[PDB]
Amino acid sequence: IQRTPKIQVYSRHPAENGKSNFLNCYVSGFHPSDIEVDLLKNGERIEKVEHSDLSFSKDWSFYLLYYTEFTPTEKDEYACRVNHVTLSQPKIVKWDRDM
Amino acid sequence: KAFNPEIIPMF
Amino acid sequence: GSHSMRYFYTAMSRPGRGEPRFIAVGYVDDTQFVRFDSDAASPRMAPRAPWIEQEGPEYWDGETRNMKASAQTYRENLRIALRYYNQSEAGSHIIQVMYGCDVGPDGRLLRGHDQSAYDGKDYIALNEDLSSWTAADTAAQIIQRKWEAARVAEQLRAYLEGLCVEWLRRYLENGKETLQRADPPKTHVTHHPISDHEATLRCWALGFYPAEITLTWQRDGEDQTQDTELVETRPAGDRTFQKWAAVVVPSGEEQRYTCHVQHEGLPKPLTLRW
Repeated sequence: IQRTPKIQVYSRHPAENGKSNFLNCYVSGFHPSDIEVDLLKNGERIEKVEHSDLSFSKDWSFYLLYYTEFTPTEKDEYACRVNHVTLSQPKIVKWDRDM
Repeated sequence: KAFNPEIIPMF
Repeated sequence: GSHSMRYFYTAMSRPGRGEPRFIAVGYVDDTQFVRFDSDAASPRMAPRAPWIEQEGPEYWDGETRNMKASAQTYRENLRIALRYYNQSEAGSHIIQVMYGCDVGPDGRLLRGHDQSAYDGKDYIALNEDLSSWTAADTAAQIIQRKWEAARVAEQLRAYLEGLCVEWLRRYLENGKETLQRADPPKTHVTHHPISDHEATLRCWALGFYPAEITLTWQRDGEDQTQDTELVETRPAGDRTFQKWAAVVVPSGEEQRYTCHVQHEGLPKPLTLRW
């Protein structure tokens, strides 16, 4: 009945270590609209995170883009942490630069 | 420009 | 049909946490250009694309007035929906609406839209005739009777055939540099071994606008529909979109696979191999 969010974590441009970029977490296909999204750098919450205005698809499910400027490196780990009514605990999706 | 009826339709 | 304008409203009740929130967004094609949020410090219809900024105070004040009136009407519709579904005042519910117009290359109306949902399920829709309604259930049939009695469809029709198309045409002219520009996808294929026996081929499309795109993998010239992993088309944040399609292939058979890309910004479809 309620719909759980789909989650993609990715960059605006192909990642180059040491080059400034944007980290995106795109949440979609969810209903109802209340949703908690954090972007994480090495497990810790990034403060300066912006998001798009609430919109929805033809099937009425909602979508939002959360984003922050970042400069990727070899060892730094990035993730998106998402909570929604349909989830028993927050879901954490790691950024893979090849997806 | 958004739809702006004189009376906005009620359910 | 070459362009669309759409408004999307979401009205969300939250008993115990104030009055229902009302959010509206407007789009031309895949470009957002306005928003309104009843929770904002100072709610107004606000620009989200540069080409709308030139509209004068009369425009912005009128749009703001409309959104505020709309928020009030949708708060009442949320209360009515409770009565129509025998639901209590304790629960949280959502009404969504989408409406607008599609125009062809010559700017004439191709078709109009006005559809409502309650709790994420179809409620009532204006039919393509812009004259009759399709109700999803017996609750929506009550609304249908009211709207038939009050000739609501005629009002929507007048807007959709008139102001909707006229204002869409205006925006398309004011935003001609972006709204009337297709950016073709930058494409490539990447290869990711998963074992000695199999590898993933991933066909990428990046930096494209509008969002509509077709990515398909063929093996020996046959579409691999059932065997292709396709991600949802996703925004890059710079107006453009990204998508990929992946297949798992036997190692040594990579050259039997071809990725095919169709997009409005391409003169002809592309064929890629690894």
